Amino acid sequence: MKKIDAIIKPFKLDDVREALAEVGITGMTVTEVKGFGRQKGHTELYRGAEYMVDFLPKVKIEIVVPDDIVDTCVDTIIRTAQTGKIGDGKIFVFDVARVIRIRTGEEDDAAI
Amino acid sequence: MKKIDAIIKPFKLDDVREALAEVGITGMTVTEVKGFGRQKGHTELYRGAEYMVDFLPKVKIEIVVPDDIVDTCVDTIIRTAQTGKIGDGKIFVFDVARVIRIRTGEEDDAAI
Amino acid sequence: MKKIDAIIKPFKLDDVREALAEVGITGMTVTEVKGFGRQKGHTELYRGAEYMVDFLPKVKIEIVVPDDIVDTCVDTIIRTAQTGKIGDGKIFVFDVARVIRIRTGEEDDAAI
Repeated sequence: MKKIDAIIKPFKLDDVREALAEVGITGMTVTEVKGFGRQKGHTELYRGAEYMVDFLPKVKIEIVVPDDIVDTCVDTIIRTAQTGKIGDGKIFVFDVARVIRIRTGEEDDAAI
Repeated sequence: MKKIDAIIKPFKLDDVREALAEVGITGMTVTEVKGFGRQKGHTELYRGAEYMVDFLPKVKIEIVVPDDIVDTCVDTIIRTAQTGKIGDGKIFVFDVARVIRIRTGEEDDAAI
Repeated sequence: MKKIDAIIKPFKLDDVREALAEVGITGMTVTEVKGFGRQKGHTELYRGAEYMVDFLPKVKIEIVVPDDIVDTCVDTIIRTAQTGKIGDGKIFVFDVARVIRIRTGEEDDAAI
């Protein structure tokens, strides 16, 4: 299994959530984060500001999934979250060593 | 060392926080997230809704710990956070490559 | 590439954000978390409390970066976020398997 961390623009969330619902995905956790850098009209991180803020609110999605379906998920996320403009974000895939369902105390083969 | 990411039901947090306090754990960070899918009365993710929301607020706990004690922590979390009902969540263990204490600039053996 | 997760004291954020801006870093996501344990005047996690809270609000920064520059980032973070007091936090570096830019559907060599 692999973990996917996609930090997308907050308004794509539904289109993405729905698209993954179609590809057989169940279970998703969304974190609201502060995005820094890579924004329209700007070409500077930090910037100082004083009265202005330097962040663009973002949405981080997290999902662990089998290796086989990894490419469907990334291919689908890129499809539903991409605008072709600055600020689209990235997808990072990490390797999970173990995954246990709390309700049963039962583990999943982290190698599938 | 290994990292444990448990997304539990928000009301189990204390029972878990306390139980890990007993097993020698120090240091924990809690993130409040939006949980999607696997909920009572529902059998659909996304769902559309319109006026209804589709998420159940969750609590994500994060802790890095030695390999030896990994199983005590998961065994303890399952014990304190499990309700035997739908929505209990999962525990994911990841491998940490490096861990540095900011205060000293001192590193820990990430292989213990 | 490697992922850096630094949970610092919330007031160091700017000094850190700026320092990384100088070292060539672009892109950062900040999550506001609840920090548990390791606090001045306290020597107990959980504590029970009743009317008191047991957490200290923290700031989690996340950045994926090339392997070569990993040590500049950790060395810089320790420099800008360290107070030499209790509660400074840690930096954890994880290995990223894949990183895709959503806007182009283009991947980066996760091995650099």
